[PDB]
Amino acid sequence: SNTQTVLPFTGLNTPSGVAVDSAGTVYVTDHGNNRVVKLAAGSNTQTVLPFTGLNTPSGVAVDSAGTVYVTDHGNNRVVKLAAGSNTQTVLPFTGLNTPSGVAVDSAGTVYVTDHGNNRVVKLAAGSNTQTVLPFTGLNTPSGVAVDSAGTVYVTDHGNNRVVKLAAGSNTQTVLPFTGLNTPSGVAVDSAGTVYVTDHGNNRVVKLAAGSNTQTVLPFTGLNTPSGVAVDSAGTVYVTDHGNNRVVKLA
Amino acid sequence: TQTVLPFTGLNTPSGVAVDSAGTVYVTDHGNNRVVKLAAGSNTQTVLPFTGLNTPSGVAVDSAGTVYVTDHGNNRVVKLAAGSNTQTVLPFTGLNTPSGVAVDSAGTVYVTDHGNNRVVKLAAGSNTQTVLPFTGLNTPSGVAVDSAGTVYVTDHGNNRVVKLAAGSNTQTVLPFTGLNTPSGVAVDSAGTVYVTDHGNNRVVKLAAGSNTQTVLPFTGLNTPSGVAVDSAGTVYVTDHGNNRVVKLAA
Ligand SMILES: [Cu+2]
Ligand SMILES: [Cu+2]
Ligand SMILES: [Cu+2]
Ligand SMILES: [Cu+2]
Ligand SMILES: [Cu+2]
Ligand SMILES: [Cu+2]
Ligand SMILES: [K+]
Ligand SMILES: [K+]
Ligand SMILES: [K+]
Ligand SMILES: [K+]
Ligand SMILES: [K+]
Ligand SMILES: [K+]
Repeated sequence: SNTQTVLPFTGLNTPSGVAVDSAGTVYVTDHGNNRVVKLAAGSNTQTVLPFTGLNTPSGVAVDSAGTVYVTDHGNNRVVKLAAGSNTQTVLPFTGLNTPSGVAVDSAGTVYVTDHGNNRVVKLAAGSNTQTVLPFTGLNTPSGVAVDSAGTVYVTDHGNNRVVKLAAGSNTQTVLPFTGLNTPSGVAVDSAGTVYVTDHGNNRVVKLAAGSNTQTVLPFTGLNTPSGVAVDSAGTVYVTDHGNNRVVKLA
Repeated sequence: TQTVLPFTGLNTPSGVAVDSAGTVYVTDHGNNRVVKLAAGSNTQTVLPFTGLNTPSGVAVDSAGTVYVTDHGNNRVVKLAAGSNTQTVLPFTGLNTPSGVAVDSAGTVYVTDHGNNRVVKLAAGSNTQTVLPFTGLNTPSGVAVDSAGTVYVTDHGNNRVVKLAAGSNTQTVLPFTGLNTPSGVAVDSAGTVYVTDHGNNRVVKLAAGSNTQTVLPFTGLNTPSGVAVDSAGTVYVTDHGNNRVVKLAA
């Protein structure tokens, strides 16, 4: 499909991240409004999630159990909200400096890009101490994604590249993306396709698994894309920072 | 023709400033430090600032005193030129501040970006005052001219807003085609310079004029800050290229 639609979100001020669950519900972090809103599939009235004390929400992720994870830029913390609960929980991350992205794998492990510390940290389910991923040369990590094989994908803002790291591997590889200008967000589907928002180019590129030729998705009117998500049906959701809107493309 | 300044080891720089002596100050944001370069020099010096957390803004007054926006620590640090005396300005309730500026009277203006407001502190004062701006949306840059008029980049509204001294009625500068602007600077002749960050260009608007001009910059990649000296020379931080570019004007 080459025709995008604008999700009926209202009152958006600088959308920063986007996530989608199994039921099609789209979660969006509202940077300028210090809130996280969600919109059910087909619905037109968004609801505000019962988060408390948010300061510049930068990234969002949702697991299979409906738990919503949010990186709090202004508070240097990561909070989570279980399904049906109205009491958030601050994950026991430490030493965070401007958390920019969040991802959760099949085992419940939470991955967080540490913008100010040039590192990616992860926290196993129920663990109290974090571990640092063996990435090297990261310049301002901005986004993170993890596929079904445990491979972690990270957008290198300051290096205009996307690096990946297989599970249990200490050798990182640079994805064959071309012409990248300030990558901001990253997402990967169950088929291995990597989707990356190009902040400096106002475009969204994708790269199939094992491919060396990227493809620019036919999004229109993009102004500073900040986040990207992909659902079960392959629809790509993109937060339009400059336009205060969220678009989707089938 | 433009000139690249011999700065070394820059990592995602944000702010830029220049004093009367032509010394250029830049905020090395990715290195949590502020370095300066004297006019005609190629050896930079690191300012004695300490504990900076993701700093963004930088300004310099007549006496050479340097002000930096400690963005990650929600404060503004002052460094006197005479002694090594450092002082955290008594600002209150700051939330992710971005811009900083200072006028001839020593009043420091800081863009409280997270609160969509601009607050000022008089020289030697402990009580801050919120400027009567209305409808600011994620503002980034702030500047002040000789007459005390405060200029702010309404980054979320893609516009530049000014407010005269004593004025409580703001006016929108007739800029066109702005896309997520970041920095603002003001010269002696009342010319406002704005970094069109989303367009990789630097635009300017003379006093009273309603149409703008684009500065002949080349190879700009996501610019952040802008500064102007006495001779009209424009300095811009090529943030995406980790460099500071000078254009004689
Ligand atoms: Cu950058
Ligand atoms: Cu940074
Ligand atoms: Cu910040
Ligand atoms: Cu903001
Ligand atoms: Cu913006
Ligand atoms: Cu940008
Ligand atoms: K954003
Ligand atoms: K953000
Ligand atoms: K961020
Ligand atoms: K970021
Ligand atoms: K980014
Ligand atoms: K962005």
